[PDB]
Parts: sequence; structure tokens; C-alpha cells
Amino acid sequence: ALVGRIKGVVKKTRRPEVMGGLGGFGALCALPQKYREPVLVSGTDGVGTKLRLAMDLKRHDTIGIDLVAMCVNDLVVQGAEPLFFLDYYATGKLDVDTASAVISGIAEGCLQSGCSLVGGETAEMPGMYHGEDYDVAGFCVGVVEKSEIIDGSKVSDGDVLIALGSSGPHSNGYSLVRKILEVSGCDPQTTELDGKPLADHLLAPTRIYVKSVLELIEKVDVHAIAHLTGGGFWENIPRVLPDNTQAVIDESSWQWPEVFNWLQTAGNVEHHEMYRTFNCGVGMIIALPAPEVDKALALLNANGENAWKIGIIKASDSEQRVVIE
Amino acid sequence: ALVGRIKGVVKKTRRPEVMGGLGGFGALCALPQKYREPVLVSGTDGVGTKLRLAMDLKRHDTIGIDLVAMCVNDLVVQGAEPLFFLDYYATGKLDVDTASAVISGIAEGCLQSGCSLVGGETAEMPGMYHGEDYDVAGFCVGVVEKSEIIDGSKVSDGDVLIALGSSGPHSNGYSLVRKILEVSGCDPQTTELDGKPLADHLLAPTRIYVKSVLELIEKVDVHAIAHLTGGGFWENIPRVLPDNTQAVIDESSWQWPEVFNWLQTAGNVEHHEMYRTFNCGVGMIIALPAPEVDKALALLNANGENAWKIGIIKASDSEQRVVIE
Repeated sequence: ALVGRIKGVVKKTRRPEVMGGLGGFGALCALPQKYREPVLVSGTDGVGTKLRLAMDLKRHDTIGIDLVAMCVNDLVVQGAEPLFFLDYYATGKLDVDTASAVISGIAEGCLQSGCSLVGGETAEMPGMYHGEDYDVAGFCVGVVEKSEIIDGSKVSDGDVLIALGSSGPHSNGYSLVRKILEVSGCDPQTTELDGKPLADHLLAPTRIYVKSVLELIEKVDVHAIAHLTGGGFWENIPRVLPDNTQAVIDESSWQWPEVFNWLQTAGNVEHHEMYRTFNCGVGMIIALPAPEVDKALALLNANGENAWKIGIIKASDSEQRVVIE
Repeated sequence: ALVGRIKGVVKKTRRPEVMGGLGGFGALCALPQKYREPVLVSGTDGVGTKLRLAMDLKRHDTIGIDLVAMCVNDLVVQGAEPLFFLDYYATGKLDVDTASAVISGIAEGCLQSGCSLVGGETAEMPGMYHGEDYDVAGFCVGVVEKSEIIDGSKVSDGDVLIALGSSGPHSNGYSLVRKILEVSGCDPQTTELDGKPLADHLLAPTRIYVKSVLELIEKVDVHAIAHLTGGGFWENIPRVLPDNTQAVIDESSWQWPEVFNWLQTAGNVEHHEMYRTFNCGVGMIIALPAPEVDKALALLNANGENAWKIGIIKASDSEQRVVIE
């Protein structure tokens, strides 16, 4: 049934090291040959309330990309190469059209990451799920060379922070995006922003930074990388900060994409909250030595990325680990 | 003279393999650590009559991309990873402003392909170059693993052909272009075509398919690749074909970007000549087994490329190696 319409999208995602999948409960996959001492990096996550917006706008074609990007961008932060993906789709009444669009979006995300969709599962539970509601869980396994693991121990006083632009709100803080639409009485599809509906900017699929980061890591000495998700700047930057260091972000270095401006105005959101809930145009923050900055910026900006020097890291025993000046 | 004007755009393209400094008489570059039995692949090329068109419109900041792309696209055909680039800029009276623009375009291309601009040479020839005229020669050195070289012997019968869309005319067939512009008396800047000036369609920089192809090779079994340069389909496809083979191009699989249509109508160019002088929308053609076609097309279209099944290869002792029906 559903397996019939997704056999293709899943097979065109297969890698040379894949041996099995979708036949039983145990996908087979050999380790990439380049690794001498391979270490498996893994993580799991979901799309969040963005799923509930997708339902509202009746568009499930890009939600699968947000799913993969939330797992894959957290793996590359340690220099891991996304090997394979798996998904647990949960629903009450299985809508084939809907579930095929989501798996289709997951295939797209996997094709961009270089990893493959080797398996998954569709669980029907009429009792726990009302209406067309569904929840998708993502799983991803990546491989990294033991001696190449980025642990952030090299980060120190003097490091410059480089930022990679986002495609929009990505996949976090959509509880507040909904709350704002509700209190503002705004219809996403009717209101237009920059010659395109507000619904397009909000539903815009998360940016996958995998190939650009795997390339950057090899050509430049990277000390740490931080994926901005839940908690925004305030939560995700200290995760890569060593003891006695403060991250000073330069707010003038960039211009917030119109969606965040719209979300701040319509919601009358405060400075701190905006940097907590939304990525404000910054999806990934990289720390590297000062001499490596010019090479890093030129590499990224010449290969489909919007990169800029967003700040620096200084020695400080302040408890306020991040400062947006 | 202009060494201080471009010292920044050169240093920024530097790879970890590059040893040394200023690059004054003898560039140093170690081999990438991943190669077990490395083989050097080299090539040289110029921009062509497009230089004259870049002069008429006074646009030189992009001619450097067409220079690097010509050398760099030819290297990846055999699975070579672009390592370093060098250029030879010849002029009568060195215009520091025009020379930097061109060298900024070369650095842009080196960044996209992943190679370092490690050397250069600006020769002022007093009585050979008239006006602002200049000539640039490109030089690239790639490295491929001996056990992974793509020669084309594997190209068998039944093989499918994948085409990678071009950004326009690229960097070949511009003598005819200037003849057609001359004959029709049309000014490329005032003439509109699908939204943008005809000059924008013509001065479009060549697409650099390095990253894409290098990624395709690692995940898919590629038999051969042909870069459509001088000679177009008729000269470049046969260079990768073994004996007893014929490439059958399916003209319905794609439509020529509007530029080529305009050129054919304006010069009353015949079918065969168009395919000889111009790429007609196809920068590269790839031969691989039919089973690898779905993964290739998905991979390529998921990463910046506009790929499609353009035709097949059949066993045939015909002297007409390429057939376009």
C-alpha cells in the first residue's frame, strides 16, 4: 500500500555500503572504507509544532527535510558523516497521500546529507491520535575518525565566531509562531512578505549544512560548531564554550531576515526572547582561529552558503556565557 | 604592482596542503593524505572569443570563472580532484583595475572547485596587445587514486547517459556569437530575453561541476564523463566512447535554454552546427549502468544540479559515433 509508493524514493537514496533494508526489522550497512578507527555518532529528534503548522497550511511536502536536518546537523558538529536514516511515523488513521509526502520529504533530506533511508515504521494507534494528526521521529547514524572528532577542547580566548545563515525559522519556536498568528489574526497565505506569502517563509524547510561543513572541516582548523535549535543562541552556544570563556556576538554584523522582523513586530517580542526562541537568521555558529577566518568565509560563500563573521570568544569568568552587543 | 590588490584573494583560496607564503617563484603543495597511490592529472586552457565579448560590455569580474571551469571541469572527467591553479595574464599596458577583476573571478572559481590559486604571471607585451586587450591562460593539477581512474573502457552496451545542465553558452562558440550579434545588428544589453538582457544570458559564467561529480563518483558506479567544450556533442562525446559503441541522444528529454533558441533564429543556424558550436544546455554527459541511474539522478538533482536521462549507448560499428534524434 504505502510501501508501494515509497519503494522508489527510498531506493534512489541507497549508498554503496548498504546491504539491506525494509525487509524485516534490521537494516544492513557496512562502514565506509576510508575510516581506520570509526566511531559512531548518533542522535534523534522530531519536527515539533511545525508539524501542526504544516497540517494547517495543508502542506506536508517539506516537513521531512526539517526532520532529517535536525538530526544530521547535530552529527556534523563533531565531524561525523551521516551514514543512514530511519523514521518512526505514528498516526491514528493512516492517510497515504500525507505519509507519502512526508517520506518524500525525508528522502530529499537524506539525498542532501549523503546518508540513506534504510528503514522505518508506520504505527497506527487510533486511540492516542485524533484526526489526521501524526508524529515523526528521526534517527541518524554517522561515522567519524576517532582522532578527528571535534570535541571543542581547542576552543580558546581569541577565537572568532563565524555564522551560517538560515533558510528561516527552521524547526524550532513554532509554538510562538502559531501563538503570534493567533493573536495577530493573520492568515499566513494571504499576507505577503518580499513578494511571497508569509506561509512560505514560515514553512520554509530547514537548511542542511552537511556537505559545506564536511568540506570546511577538512580545509580549515575548526575548533567547534554549534547548531542553533531549541533555546537559540542562549542554549546552543555555551554547549561549545570551554570554562572561563564568553561568546560576544556582534548584532550589527547581519540583517534579520524579514520573517523574524514580522514575528517580532506582530508578537511584540523582546530582544532576549527572539534570540531564545528563533534562530534570527543564524542556523550554525562556527569557532576557529583568527588566521583561518578568511579561508573559511570564502569557502562557504563560494559554495552556496551565507557566511559572515558574527563575533568572537573572549576569556572571561562571567556567568552570562553569551552577550549580544 | 597589483600583487597587493590580489594578495588577499589568493591567500584566501589556500588549502592545508599549500606550504609557504607569497608564492613568488615556486609554489609548494603537498599531496592530500587520502591518496594511497596518487596520480597527477593536468590541463591547460583559455577563455576564448568570449574575452572579446567581455571587453565590449566592460565585464571582466566573471571571465575568470570561465577560465578555471574549463580546466577544472576537464580534470574531474577522469575522477581527478583539483589541487592547485596558476594563470598567465598577458597584456600590453597593465590596467591594475581590469587585472584584479579577472583574478577575482579566478579566485571565485578556485573556491567553487576546491583548489588553491598558488601562482601567476603578468607579462606586459608592448607591441602585441592593442588597447585594454589581455589574454589569460589557465593551469590546473588534479589528483586521482590510481585504482579509481575513469578512462571509459567500462562503457558497455545498454549504458545510460546522464546530462548536467549548463549555465548557458559557457566558454566556447563565441566567435559565432559575435558574428550573429554583428550580422543581426543586435545590442546584447538593450535586447530583452525572458526577463534579463541578452548579454546576461551570454556572459553567464561557466558552471563548475567539480563538487557534484566528485560526490557522484563516490556513491555511484560511473563509466565515463564528457565535458562539452569546443566541438560540442560531436567532438566531446566520442572522446569517452570505446570501439563498437554509439551514443544515441534523445532530443525530447530537454529543451534548449532560450539563449540558444535566440542564437539559432538570429543566425539561421542549422541543427548540426548548433550541436557542434554550442552546448545547447548540456555542460556534461555521464555514462553509467541503468541500475545506477535512479540514485545518480536523485543525488545530482538533490545537490544543485539539473540532471536528466539524455540518451543511451548501444553496440554499433557505425562511423557516426553520436546520433541526435
